[PDB]
Amino acid sequence: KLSEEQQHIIAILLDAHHKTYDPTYADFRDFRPPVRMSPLSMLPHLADLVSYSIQKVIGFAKMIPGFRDLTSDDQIVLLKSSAIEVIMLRSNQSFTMDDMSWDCGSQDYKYDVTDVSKAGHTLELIEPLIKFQVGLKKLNLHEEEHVLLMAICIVSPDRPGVQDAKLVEAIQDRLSNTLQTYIRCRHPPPGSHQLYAKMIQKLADLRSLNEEHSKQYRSLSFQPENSMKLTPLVLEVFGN
Amino acid sequence: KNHPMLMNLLK
Ligand SMILES: CCC(O)(CC)COc1ccc([Si](C)(C)c2ccc(OC[C@@H](O)CCC(=O)O)cc2C)c(C)c1
Repeated sequence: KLSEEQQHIIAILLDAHHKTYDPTYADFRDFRPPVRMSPLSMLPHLADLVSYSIQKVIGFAKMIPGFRDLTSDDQIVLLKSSAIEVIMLRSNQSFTMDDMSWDCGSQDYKYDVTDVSKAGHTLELIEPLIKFQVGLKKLNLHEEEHVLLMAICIVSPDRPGVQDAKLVEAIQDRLSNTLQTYIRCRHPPPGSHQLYAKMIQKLADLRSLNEEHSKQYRSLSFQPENSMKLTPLVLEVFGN
Repeated sequence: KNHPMLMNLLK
């Protein structure tokens, strides 16, 4: 039932993800170190982490079949609006529900509710972020459906600023069809439709987590003392 | 353009 094109798309996205996600987390050692107490002691470390993650998201996105065919303007608006969502999404592979934290190789690089607050955020964001990660874990997604979800998140025609919405929608359609077909090859109805519905809802959830992170980011980065601790790529991508 | 570093990472 998975056509030749669908297996091909899936193989591409899996290779793109394995080329942009290091499960050894070896590069976390080159970030500014985590300081667990300026009540924003984790801001330098987590800023470097976010900056690193943006670069990984751009590398993944470039390998999405069809993304190259978009204009440069549409590639930029898609990555600017999607980046925080793909970061939250891809971070689930490091999320461990033992202690509701993101385990990234060691005790130093393990981030819990209070580590994120030490970068300036409140439970207004973190509480829905943790439950999002837990709900994602419950779904028990194949890596195949995970990378398809990240790609569908990026190529969305409803992002503000998108020029060629129809092309973007045509690219998303082929990824959507590919994921729907992968589910149907794996799960019979009605369970197949219940899973696809739970994944769509997670994309809706990321939109509202996006809006809430952006409001807190705008408040945090408005203080020059916080802006100073960010990185140039974060200020460019998350700003103007 | 406003995004030279992102443009660069897109090459
Ligand atoms: C700087 C902007 C800010 O708003 C302050 C102004 C802070 O923003 C944020 C601070 C922290 C986080 Si986070 C839930 C602890 C996270 C967790 C795990 C990650 O793991 C990456 C591996 O998945 C990829 C490994 C690899 O690719 O090799 C990445 C991240 C970011 C988030 C989501 C936003």
